[PDB]
Amino acid sequence: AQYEDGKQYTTLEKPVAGAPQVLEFFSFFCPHCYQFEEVLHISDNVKKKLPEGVKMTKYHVNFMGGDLGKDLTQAWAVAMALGVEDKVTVPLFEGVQKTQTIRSASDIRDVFINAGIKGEEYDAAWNSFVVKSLVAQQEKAAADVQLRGVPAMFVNGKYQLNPQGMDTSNMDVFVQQYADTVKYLSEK
Repeated sequence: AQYEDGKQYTTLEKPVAGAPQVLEFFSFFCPHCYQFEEVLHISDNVKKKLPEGVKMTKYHVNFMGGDLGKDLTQAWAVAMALGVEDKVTVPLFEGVQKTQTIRSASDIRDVFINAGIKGEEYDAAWNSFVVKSLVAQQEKAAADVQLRGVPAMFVNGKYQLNPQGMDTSNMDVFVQQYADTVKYLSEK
């Protein structure tokens, strides 16, 4: 077959019911995640090829970067609640991995302030029980699929993208293959 279990994707022997249609996991500490976002724009190219009536979800994980990793998961919850994901994703990636100017929760906060979210607004969100449940959701979704590595994408709670089995000579061909795989799995 052109798409084979175990080649462009793997199948969860323990399928997750009620799961989001397209579910991505990342960490701001994760080097391939940095590429996926800034160089490859995976999420965006997947969205462009998906049918529609299909929603895309992206969650942060705790297992990298210890205490700061958990802060970043809460901050991503703040980003989701306020709907400012597209304004903070790149400066969070560069603050953690490029400039190394993110070393504390106050530094994460600065990224939001500089992106124009108001102090008042960020701190209220940060402390809100809407953000608490949102952090819980990120953890539960990761827990549901035994997640030990990122970047990771899961379709319909039963298939997991496997980028290691796609060509990487050409960044653009890699992305189309990844996106076309998501679409194929979507239609499956």
